[PDB]
Amino acid sequence: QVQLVQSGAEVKKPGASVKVSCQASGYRFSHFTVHWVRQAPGQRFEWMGWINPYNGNKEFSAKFQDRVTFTADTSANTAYMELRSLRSADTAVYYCARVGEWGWDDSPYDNYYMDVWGKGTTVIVSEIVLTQAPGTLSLSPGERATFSCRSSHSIRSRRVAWYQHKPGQAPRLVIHGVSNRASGISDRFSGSGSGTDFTLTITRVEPEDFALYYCQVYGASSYTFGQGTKLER
Repeated sequence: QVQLVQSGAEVKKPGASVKVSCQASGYRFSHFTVHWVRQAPGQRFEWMGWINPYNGNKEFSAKFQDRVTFTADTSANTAYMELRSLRSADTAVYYCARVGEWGWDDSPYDNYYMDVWGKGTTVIVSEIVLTQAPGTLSLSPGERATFSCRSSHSIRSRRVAWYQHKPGQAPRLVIHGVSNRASGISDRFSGSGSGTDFTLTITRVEPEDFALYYCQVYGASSYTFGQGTKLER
């Protein structure tokens, strides 16, 4: 099945640059745009940009356009990301993520959620807002869990997605398009909402469910994540 395998962690001095590779297997590499996303210690996930290997289109976050270069090598099934002039605030885990498969009713960009993540590569160097609640949420297997996400703008387009993260492993997509449960995701999970307030719900909690949960608004040129809700046992 679909898999994105990244290069190894690195230690870098200030001034250096770092090149992270991302090799795809289990599908046709050039038929899916790849996002690049990072997370600095105790910060929100932060989108850097995407590349579409089919036609060479690139989209860049303004925070990173000066310092980053995306490339692709379709013979090698590999996507690359290079960041120059590293500084302290560049310590982070860097992820690649493939967009979703096109939906039979989709509008332009309805599939640009992060559908499959690589495990991430750690690099150590020597305007919509989403707010989630509660910050933490303690429960025993069996109970109902309810996650909230409030947007500052109305998300008329219904491009809200929810991700599950157990640090070390790759984030998994749980819900995209507000209410669509992603493949292989249990019946226990469902999302909902509109305009400004969205919710992820788990009817009965299994032990495999304890992790962090992030909501996201996605689109063509902007992606923002909530700060995350911790589901501890």
